[PDB]
Amino acid sequence: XXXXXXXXXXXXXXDXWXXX
Amino acid sequence: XXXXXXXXXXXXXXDXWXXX
Amino acid sequence: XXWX
Amino acid sequence: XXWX
Amino acid sequence: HDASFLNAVVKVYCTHTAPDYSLPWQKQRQFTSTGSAFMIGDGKLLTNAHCVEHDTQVKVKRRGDDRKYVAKVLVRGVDCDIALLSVESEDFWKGAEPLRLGHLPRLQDSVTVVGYPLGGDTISVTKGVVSRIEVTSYAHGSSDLLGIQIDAAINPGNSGGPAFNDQGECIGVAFQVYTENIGYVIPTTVVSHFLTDYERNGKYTGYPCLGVLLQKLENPALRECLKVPTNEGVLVRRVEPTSDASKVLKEGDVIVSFDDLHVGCEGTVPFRSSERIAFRYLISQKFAGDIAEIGIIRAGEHKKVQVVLRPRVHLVPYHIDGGQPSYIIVAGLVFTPLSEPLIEEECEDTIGLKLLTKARYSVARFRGEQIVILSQVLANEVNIGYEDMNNQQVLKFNGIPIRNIHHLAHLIDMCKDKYLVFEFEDNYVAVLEREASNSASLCILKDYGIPSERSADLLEPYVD
Amino acid sequence: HDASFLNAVVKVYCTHTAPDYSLPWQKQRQFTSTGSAFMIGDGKLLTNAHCVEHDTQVKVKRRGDDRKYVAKVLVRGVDCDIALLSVESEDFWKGAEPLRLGHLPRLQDSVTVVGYPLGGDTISVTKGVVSRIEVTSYAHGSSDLLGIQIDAAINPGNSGGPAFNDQGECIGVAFQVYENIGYVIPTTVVSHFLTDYERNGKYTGYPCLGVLLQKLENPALRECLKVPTNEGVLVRRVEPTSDASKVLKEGDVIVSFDDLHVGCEGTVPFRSSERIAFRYLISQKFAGDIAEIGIIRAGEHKKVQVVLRPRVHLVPYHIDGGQPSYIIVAGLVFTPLSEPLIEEECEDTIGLKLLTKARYSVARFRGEQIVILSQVLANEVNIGYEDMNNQQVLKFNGIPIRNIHHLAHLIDMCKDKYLVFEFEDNYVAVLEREASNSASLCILKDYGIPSERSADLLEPYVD
Amino acid sequence: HDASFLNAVVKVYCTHTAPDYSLPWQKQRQFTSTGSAFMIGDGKLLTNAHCVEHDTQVKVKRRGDDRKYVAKVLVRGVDCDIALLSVESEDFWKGAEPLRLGHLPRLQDSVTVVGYPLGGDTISVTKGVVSRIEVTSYAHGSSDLLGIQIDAAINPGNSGGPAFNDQGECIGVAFQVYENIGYVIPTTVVSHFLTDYERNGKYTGYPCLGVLLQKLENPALRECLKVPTNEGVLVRRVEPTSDASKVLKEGDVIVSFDDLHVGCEGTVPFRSSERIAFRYLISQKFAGDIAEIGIIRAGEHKKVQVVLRPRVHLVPYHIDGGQPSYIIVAGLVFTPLSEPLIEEECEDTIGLKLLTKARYSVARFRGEQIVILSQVLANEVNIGYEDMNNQQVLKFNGIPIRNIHHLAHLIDMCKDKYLVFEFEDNYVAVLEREASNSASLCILKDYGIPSERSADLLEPYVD
Amino acid sequence: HDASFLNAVVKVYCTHTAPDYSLPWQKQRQFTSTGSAFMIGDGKLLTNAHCVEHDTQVKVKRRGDDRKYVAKVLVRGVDCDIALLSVESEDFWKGAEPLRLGHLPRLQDSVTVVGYPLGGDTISVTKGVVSRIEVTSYAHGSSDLLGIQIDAAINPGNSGGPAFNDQGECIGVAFQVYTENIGYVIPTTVVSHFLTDYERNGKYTGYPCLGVLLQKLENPALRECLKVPTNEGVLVRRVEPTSDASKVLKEGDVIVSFDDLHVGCEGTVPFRSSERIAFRYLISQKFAGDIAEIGIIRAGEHKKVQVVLRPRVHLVPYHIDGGQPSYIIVAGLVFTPLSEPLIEEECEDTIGLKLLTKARYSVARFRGEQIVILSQVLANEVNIGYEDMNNQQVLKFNGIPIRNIHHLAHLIDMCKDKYLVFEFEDNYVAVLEREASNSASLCILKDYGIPSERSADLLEPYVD
Repeated sequence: XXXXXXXXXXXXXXDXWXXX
Repeated sequence: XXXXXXXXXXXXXXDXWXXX
Repeated sequence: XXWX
Repeated sequence: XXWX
Repeated sequence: HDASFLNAVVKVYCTHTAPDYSLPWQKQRQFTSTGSAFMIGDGKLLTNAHCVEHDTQVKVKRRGDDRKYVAKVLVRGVDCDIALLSVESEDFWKGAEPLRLGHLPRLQDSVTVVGYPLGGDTISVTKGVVSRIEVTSYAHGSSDLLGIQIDAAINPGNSGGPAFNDQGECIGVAFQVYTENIGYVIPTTVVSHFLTDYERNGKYTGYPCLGVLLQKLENPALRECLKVPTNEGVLVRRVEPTSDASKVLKEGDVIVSFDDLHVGCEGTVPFRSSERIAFRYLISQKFAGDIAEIGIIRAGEHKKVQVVLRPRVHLVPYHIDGGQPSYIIVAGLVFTPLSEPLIEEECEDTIGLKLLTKARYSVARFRGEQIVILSQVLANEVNIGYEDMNNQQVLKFNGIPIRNIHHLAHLIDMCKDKYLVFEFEDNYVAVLEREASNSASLCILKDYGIPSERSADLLEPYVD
Repeated sequence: HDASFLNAVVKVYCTHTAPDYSLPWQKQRQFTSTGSAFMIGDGKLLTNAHCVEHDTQVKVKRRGDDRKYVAKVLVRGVDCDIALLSVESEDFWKGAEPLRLGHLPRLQDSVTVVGYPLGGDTISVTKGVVSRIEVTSYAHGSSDLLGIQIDAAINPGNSGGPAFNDQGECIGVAFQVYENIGYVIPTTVVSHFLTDYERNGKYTGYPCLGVLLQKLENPALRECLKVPTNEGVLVRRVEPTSDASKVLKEGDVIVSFDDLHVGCEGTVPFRSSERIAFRYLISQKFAGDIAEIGIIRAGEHKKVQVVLRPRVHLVPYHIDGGQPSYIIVAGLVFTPLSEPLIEEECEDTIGLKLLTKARYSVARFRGEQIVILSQVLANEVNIGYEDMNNQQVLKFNGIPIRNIHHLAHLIDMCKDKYLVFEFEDNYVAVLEREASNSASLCILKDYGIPSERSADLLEPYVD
Repeated sequence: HDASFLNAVVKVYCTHTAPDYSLPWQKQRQFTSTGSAFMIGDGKLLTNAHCVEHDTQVKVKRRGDDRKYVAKVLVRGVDCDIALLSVESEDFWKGAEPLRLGHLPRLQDSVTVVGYPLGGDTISVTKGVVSRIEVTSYAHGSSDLLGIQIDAAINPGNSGGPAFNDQGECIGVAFQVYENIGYVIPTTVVSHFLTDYERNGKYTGYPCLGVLLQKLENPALRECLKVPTNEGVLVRRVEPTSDASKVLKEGDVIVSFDDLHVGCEGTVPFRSSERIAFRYLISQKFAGDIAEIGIIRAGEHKKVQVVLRPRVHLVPYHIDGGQPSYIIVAGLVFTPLSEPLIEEECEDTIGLKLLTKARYSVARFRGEQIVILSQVLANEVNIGYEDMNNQQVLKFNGIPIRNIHHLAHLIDMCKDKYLVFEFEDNYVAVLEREASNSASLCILKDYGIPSERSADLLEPYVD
Repeated sequence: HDASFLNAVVKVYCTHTAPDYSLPWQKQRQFTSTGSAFMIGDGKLLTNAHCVEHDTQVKVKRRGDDRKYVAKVLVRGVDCDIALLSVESEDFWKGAEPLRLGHLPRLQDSVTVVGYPLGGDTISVTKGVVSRIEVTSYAHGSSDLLGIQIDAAINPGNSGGPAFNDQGECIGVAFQVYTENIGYVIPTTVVSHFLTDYERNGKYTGYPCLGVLLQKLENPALRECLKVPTNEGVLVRRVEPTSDASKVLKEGDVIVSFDDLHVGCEGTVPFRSSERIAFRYLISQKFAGDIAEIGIIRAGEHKKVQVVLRPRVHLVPYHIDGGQPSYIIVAGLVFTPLSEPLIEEECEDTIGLKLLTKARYSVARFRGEQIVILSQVLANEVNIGYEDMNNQQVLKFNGIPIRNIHHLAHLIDMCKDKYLVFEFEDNYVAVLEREASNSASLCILKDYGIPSERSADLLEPYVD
């Protein structure tokens, strides 16, 4: 897909991919 | 004295000491 | 590839 | 020299 | 007495031969590095995976024993950075008194880290407290697992030795990469997970993720709009297509409970008596294949669902699966899958915006998907005009969308056609003549020059 | 009669005040700069557009005269970086002998650039030859045009002064910002700019074909396309807003342009025995010109006609002078993404996805904008959405946003309970409409701000 | 009962919007930061002043609770970098057990700082000993106060959280910005700050003697001054605005202070067998306290009494929150020189003479300001004076300027033909009064600006 | 033919021993540098002063002659950067065909600079045009004299060789210190001034200044307020107390004409037929002692006055007057005059705001004034407490304001008093006991250690 920012490291604030 | 900026090199714009 |  |  | 504990700690010598991704018929320069490991019982030694990473050979030295011994890497989790080693034999293990695993510490609990600094023959020690218990990442961009922060700095050579209680139990494994004064420790719980993973499956199955992209609901109107009562829940913004969620969750779902633990405005969740923990923690304590029950609010309605949890599927992988990266060369056109290491090695430019975003912002649409790139073109009369082409994603071959590089490789071999037509990301098109490409084959890899047109894994047969 | 030629070259003093692109109710810190200009005839001064850019005031000073005068900027082409200036004195122009424009030079021709270096306010001169003649890039405003390189380096204060023949004709305009490499805007570009403005009483701008091209240097590639000879370039993409989208197709091979053969590289005959980039031809036309194009489509020869217009930019460099557009709406500040905005904060806090959309995506229709949330002004209503900077916004209450004016309209008409903004990530911000309308004054009577719009967004909207 | 102590430590989220000191009708770019605070009793939260500095909004978050709450800043001592916060919930304070303040520690005493590191929103802890106890510098706001150093480094998000005994008493407040060196504000400073505010319902601030001192370590020097023993410090200078100027004289030697002997170095007995800087004594008093001072003047012993007040700063660090003062007057923007102004533009464009006046010169009288021209907004009336930035202005129409309010008054009363400003260099700018009054609206309806004053300058002026 | 001209150019070898200002009983490290000179006629060679600066020895080499010869420095202007050399003998000068001085060029006139690059035995040449004729500074902060800018870069070794017309006349001397592509040339006119200065007075008397601080009058209201008609005149803001002006001019005077040439809004003034020039130029073309007639507007009234023009008096000198800087040491307290070189060598900090401004912003109140500083204190039992004192200006000694360091030195020697009392700038006071200071004298300079308590010039008798 696209329009995500898939790594929780290159995103920040209140958008986080959940898991281990 | 004081309150001058005596060298024409450390001053600028329209304030210049006249001479050689 | 150039735009023209 | 210190201010106090 | 006290020094008995330090006798369970071992120094780790490892020779590293990594593959070069930029030119993946080749390997990087062979070097030797040091680290720490310790006896966890049975015949096993615990260490960081990065210590034994790409191991050509691995040797271990007992404290107060001149001779080096030789160790084998049983299993290695990459995203939790743990590795187990076995040793042979019968002398090394003589009179060994291994370490037992403690439970998870409380903030301010005294800790000491034991290991072998870079340089010198002697063991070293640092003492501090547990400063922080938080979820963090153990491998760049890989995953997020529980971790313990300590009040003392750690020497690179000192991971992966033990971190101790004041009761002599090991509370985790030290971790240092190689301006802080803060050391990191992989806790016992993440370690247990690794060991039982290994006992059960006899191989590393990793730590699952929920496969979902969450938004915090702090704002009143959001919560009111979504019909979320009190202060609870996180909004589902996106789902991963390869995860069992997305067959189950939808954008606009507010996850509310997980295994009957309530989830707050921010991500947190009841942990231990006075404490809360990021929702991620529960997810990580599961095993690949496990089902979690998840309380949801959809529309305005409470609903319960089940979700299978699997480890993250990375379109552009960090880990390569170890070994050597795939490659195929046609008419001097060199193809590999895009990977983080490749990016790292080619650095920032020559990668380019379009491609870089794809690597940062994109998810796998199905299992086995890759981004196939043309890294360089080895100049030759068949490819004239196509030289000077670098790091371009290939989309289609002779009209067909490319799923991964094994697919591309299967299409080349099945191709009887007049031309080899490659459509790239820019909409750029490289056309080549089949018969001339073949004639040039030996000549091109001789001159450049390269052992093989492929990497072994692409000689194998293709499935679906 | 040498000193006669210099007397046409004037020094330019300018005070720039630009907009703050983040909060464009404010302005950035004014600074003063100097540059050059010269007399082209009538009452007109020629100079560099950037020399007068966002001018609060412009002064010009004749050689061997102490007095400054007041110039007004008459017209500015941005894409060619040219500007015309007027001065009302009858001093000044008294005893003036303007420059004649000469033809395009040939390599190794002698050149002297005349201008005023920064500081000292005395005129300067450099001499060199014409080292290179090429299509080059203009002011990152990009439109590619013919350009001259010279063997001589040029001081920043010298552009926009003239570059001379040995016959004393002006061959172009010095262009420098801030090698031993000079850049001169040639007379033909200047000429184009003048005849454009001479009609319309205003600057329309250089047109483009609206097409994305691949050279064919590969024989295999040509065979496949059934090209007769080695000539032609391949059309990968066509801008939707261009006239070409109704005529040209992906896959076409263009072959002739107004009966000039396009080479298999990107070239075209230039003059006599020279060869120049295809872009040169397109550039020498005017907006609204019709060009006849030879193409090979499938395997068959065709002839088509395309109207030529200036490139429609999704993310503009220009900003059209003066104040850029904005909204607010409950502390959320909305503006169009622009190139000038992209460097204030430079590159960070923008982020990979935005930056790439700015370098790649093209307008789907005239007037399309990429609308962003620059920042959020913290306040009770927006609690939880602060931080939240530089995010493209897509839908408002389910409705895809065309541009910031469209957005201003949908908000004016709302009447609904919540305001719902969907951004790039599928991140969604929801606000209570009443609470927002009630917090308005407090927010901009605090933070604090002239108004809740840029003035243009008040006008009635279109479709 | 350990987790009980942590539960008093709260995380602080704050949004800062400061003034633009150059054009203070505007504000700088808001940013959000986090920090720490803890429960001291009543309904009060203790934290660092800088954590809430120029706050548009303040949120606090309890441990093991997801919800943020809204705190209001009750009082801020700037010179000690302390702040009190309140929150209205009855959530929050529900089930709260505030900290007890412990006494000043002794070296090698065990210490744990508790706070919230930046990011992750989980609490943290470090342990060390008390490495050093000294008079140190506070927030470049300077007033020198007692301070503790610890063996442990502290994360920026941890200040303003508490530093603990092993008995679980709070021994002070973590202070960090952005070693293995921690800095803690000790309980006695905190205590001082509270009793100050407990009277007056507001923060008056620590007082000073107002005197400039030389140690006498040289026996020759002492003989000359006829000092009996080796003790005493020498008075080089006396601030005019201090009570000491009516009592102390240059040349005096001060010997005892409230009957404590000042050593020939700068010292004083501390507690038990310790010695501390003389500054410690002065600091432990309150504004308006009278101190008795032993001096040797000529060769003769004397006793004097001085009232103690907070230092009167010619160039302030504080700015007193909210909007700083300004004028305009024909595009010339006038503000007080302040320390915060001195870093926006940092050090350049200020110039040697200004910077030094800021580091040296003292107030001749209460309310004196160094008034500067920050910039000139270009316009017809001011032609020739543009450029002209950051220049202290001395006289207006012959009249020495006391401060910016004085200046606002002289201009309001003017009525004369020209406005004449004499600046630092004897550089003089002259403006036509009518032309200025007529260009007002155009200038600020252009540039463009809320008004021609900061609101305070409207009030009637003093003397 | 053409190569005859290059034969007049000479390479310059010079050994440099500078004094150390930080420690002025010492000299800096001896090194050798190269430069250019040329035959101007008679027995003389022209060069830059910086080439022969602090000359230990000076040697010159003819083009195409292996042997080096030995040269003497006749006279050197520091602020115009010119030096004349004589040579011995009789062989060097054999068959020499010297250069003649051309008149001042016009913009775009072709120029070639001839000199000897650093390294190599061979002469080099660069050609360009005269790009700019402007007033500039020839020595840091020293003075402002006419100068020619050329379109070609110049190698450091290439100053002070000749700059030529296309007619073979020398139009000035090349100047390069050691991102431009702009070379500098001291023009013939500044050179003439130097030579006639030398012929007349047999020593360098320099270039005079008007001794005044000017403001441009661009603004209408200024001019109207001052009653200045049309566009003319510069406003007098300040006058130097040591200059004959200030007995003549006052703040608020608008100079209007100078030697009956009118002065504009900005500083300029008729120069040559199509050209204008900064007012400074006229001032610089005079000689020390000369009188200029100056048209003034005072109050509202036109008035004529005469002013003597002398070279600038620098309170903190750039040039040191060559030789070695003065110093005196009392009780280990080391005093020198503040100078630019001292500042340069001590760099930016340890100098300090207060002192630095004084050096930038202050003028001499009378001839012979200096700022005397205490640079360091050489630690010892008499000075205890005074150690750690650096770069402080001394104001008074035993109550008496210090005029210069010779004065201070005269006061020390005349002092019979009990104490030596030094009041510094901070109002800091150092008191020392006379008799003990003397006893310590030999011991202090031994231990540190230093040849002499003074520099020779302060043994001399003091005047008034």
